[PDB]
Amino acid sequence: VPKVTFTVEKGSNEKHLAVLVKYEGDTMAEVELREHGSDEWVAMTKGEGGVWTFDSEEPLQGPFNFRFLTEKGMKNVFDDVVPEKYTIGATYAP
Amino acid sequence: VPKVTFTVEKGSNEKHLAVLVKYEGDTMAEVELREHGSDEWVAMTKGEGGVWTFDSEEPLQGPFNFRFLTEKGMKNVFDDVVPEKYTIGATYAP
Repeated sequence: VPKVTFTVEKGSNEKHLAVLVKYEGDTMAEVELREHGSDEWVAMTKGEGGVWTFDSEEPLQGPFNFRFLTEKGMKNVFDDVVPEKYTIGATYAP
Repeated sequence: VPKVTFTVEKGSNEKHLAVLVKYEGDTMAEVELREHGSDEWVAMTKGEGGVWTFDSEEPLQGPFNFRFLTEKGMKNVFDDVVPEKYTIGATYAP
């Protein structure tokens, strides 16, 4: 079974993305997002229960790339993990 | 003496900022920058020896705000620490 998963949450739309991130055996310290066509890693906001969110004034363009840091020291980049046309409630894994 | 300091490095200009960050007794895991007038925390790139850099296509507008995460678990935000008109080689502390 995949060690890192990204589950899209209800409420996600063009200007709001909420993602439940899970790394087996560790917890997220910081999660950053890079939308398709962007060269910048922008910090996501830590929500409750492992959910991380991002609010934008312009439309968000996928596929989405995530970069994170865990509390035990892991740092990783996962490219195009969440597709442009994602489905609410589905789990994505690299 | 200040516990956290930000020293501006040679080479820093309108499109390139290099900052030596130091937190006594800890080491930086991630350092993010928010320029004046921005609502986004963008990740800086880890250089050698504690220096963190940021390259932009448009001019960088200070004062600069920094948000960081240390290897031992500290997370902090320091607003307007580096002024718009900074001097190369000078140390800034909150």
